[PDB]
Amino acid sequence: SEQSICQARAAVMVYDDANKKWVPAGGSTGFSRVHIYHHTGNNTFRVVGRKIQDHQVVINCAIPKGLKYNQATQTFHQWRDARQVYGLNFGSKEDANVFASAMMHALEVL
Ligand SMILES: CC(=O)N[C@@H](Cc1ccccc1Cl)C(=O)N1CC[C@@H]2C=C[C@H]3CC[C@@H](C(=O)N4CC[C@@H]5C=C[C@H]6CC[C@@H](C(=O)O)N6C(=O)[C@H]54)N3C(=O)[C@H]21
Repeated sequence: SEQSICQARAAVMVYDDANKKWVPAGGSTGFSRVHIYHHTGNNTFRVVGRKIQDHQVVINCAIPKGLKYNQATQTFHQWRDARQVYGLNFGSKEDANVFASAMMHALEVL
């Protein structure tokens, strides 16, 4: 019942609080295809990203109502979760814009 509403090419990262540095999500360096999925049954949204080369899922995160999405630069956006900060380092400004527009839309309708 999940349907993709966008896809963007980005390096998915998480902030390692213990070592005070960004690290590749899933320990897997390289680019992912990152979607927002809309579950129409319960009007929920999630971020799901899979490595482009090997298809491993490296991020699967809820988008709750009120999520604060920080566009730090034209190609790096980030948001908080209880466990860690997530980051998307986009391949292009246009990838970043298409993803942010889909995120904005999800946040407006939640
Ligand atoms: C008030 C508050 O806690 N605010 C949070 C942000 C926030 C605000 C509102 C809602 C949600 C969130 Cl999430 C916060 O300040 N956080 C999130 C944790 C992040 C960590 C470190 C420092 C290092 C300085 C900055 C940083 O990360 N920045 C600069 C752009 C820069 C661009 C790309 C990424 C790519 C990986 C790394 C690099 O290239 O080496 N890198 C970067 O180096 C990237 N920052 C942050 O950004 C920090």
